[PDB]
Amino acid sequence: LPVYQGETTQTLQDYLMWQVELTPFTDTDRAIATSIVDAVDDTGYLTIQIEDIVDSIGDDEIGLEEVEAVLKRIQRFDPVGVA
Amino acid sequence: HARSTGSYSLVTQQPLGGKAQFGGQRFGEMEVWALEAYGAAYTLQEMLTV
Amino acid sequence: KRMLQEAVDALLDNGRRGRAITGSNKRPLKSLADMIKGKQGRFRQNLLGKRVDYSGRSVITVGPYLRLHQCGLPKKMALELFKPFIYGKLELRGLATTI
Repeated sequence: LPVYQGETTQTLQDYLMWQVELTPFTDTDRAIATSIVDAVDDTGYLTIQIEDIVDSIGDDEIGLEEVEAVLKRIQRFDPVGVA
Repeated sequence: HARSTGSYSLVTQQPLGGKAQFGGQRFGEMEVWALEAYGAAYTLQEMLTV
Repeated sequence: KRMLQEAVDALLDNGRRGRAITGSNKRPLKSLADMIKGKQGRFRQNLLGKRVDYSGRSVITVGPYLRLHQCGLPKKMALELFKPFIYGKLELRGLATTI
């Protein structure tokens, strides 16, 4: 058959996910970071609002301050344009 | 040629191979035979999973 | 229906019954059994034919020094294989607050 290399970076989204996972994050923290990373466009701007993310979390313990802290840690991500 | 972590294939999820875009070497069956002659079963588990 | 049965047979095994070729190529096709059998099947490269990650293609030279419980790894080959170890040491030594 053809060569079928099948090797490519996932638009750094996989790189971002690995880097966030590479950084020490708690299981709940890792889940929150993964959710935040999922809410990333190709340009690098978040499609969903912080309130939308908190609603998707569906946890009474989850709050705006904790979500903002997680996003700010996520904001200073590995590559540029992670604002 | 060396590699630590590069790109794998879509098919069977293995790295490319013979220095085609930062590839890797290929392990032999005589080699796994010799490893079994050493009997480092945990080494083979690392070899097959890690 | 005879066409259909033949086509299904070719899909399973082309080498046994019939000869299917591609455009401008007379070589046969790789049926669902072809990628199982032969030197280029799944069972082949299953016997650890899978590619090696931390490895590859070094040249041999004479070690007059460098006693038996030693070997000479050229430095350019180094710093790559143990790069994760370098990162771990850097983070442990406080030299890289970030990856």
